[PDB]
Amino acid sequence: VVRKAGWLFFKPLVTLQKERKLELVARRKWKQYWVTLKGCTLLFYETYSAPRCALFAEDSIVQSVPEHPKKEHVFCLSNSCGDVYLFQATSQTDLENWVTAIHSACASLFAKKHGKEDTVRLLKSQTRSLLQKIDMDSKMKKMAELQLSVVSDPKNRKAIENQIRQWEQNLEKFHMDLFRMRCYLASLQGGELPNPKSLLAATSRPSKLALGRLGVLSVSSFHALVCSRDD
Repeated sequence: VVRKAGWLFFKPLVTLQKERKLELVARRKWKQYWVTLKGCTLLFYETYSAPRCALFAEDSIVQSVPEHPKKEHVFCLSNSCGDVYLFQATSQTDLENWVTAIHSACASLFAKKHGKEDTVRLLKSQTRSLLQKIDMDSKMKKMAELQLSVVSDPKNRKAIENQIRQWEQNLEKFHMDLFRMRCYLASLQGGELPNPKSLLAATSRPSKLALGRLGVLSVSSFHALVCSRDD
């Protein structure tokens, strides 16, 4: 099934190079493409019948990029693979349709892959589930903390800190999925897209620096950084 199709400009921004090492990618240049969202895959064409290259976007996160320096109508996509790409729509409204279609397709595929029919219920579930799961590990971390900050025995001192660092990550994963869920939800119920600043607000100081050698701190990169940890 095809939901959208039109002219866009491409330029992959970040790829997960060998050994889970996100790379700023070979600084290529913007180049048009007749793109078509069929199901949950983005097929690219060079002329208005052979796909120059395809792109799967299951469980992806599309985010506008108006702060962009040079061009406008920029929008960045990040798939569940630590990858990041950039696009340019005809108009602000085109972008909004593009975003909405991409998200819609993921929200459908996701609801389907979860053997569920009503998506808005499934999505709405996730959020409430994820919030709970976040509150859970949120307390777990706060356990070891107001505990290891007691056992001054450099012996296990570090040993514990490896669980703190662990949960801190489980929490970043959780906030990410939660952010995505809300993105899908809005791209269906037509509400405004979840505030990104709110997600970045949960970036582990480590992950922050981590996403330092990858341009600047953005939701899209954070997403990449989280997928990179997935098996």
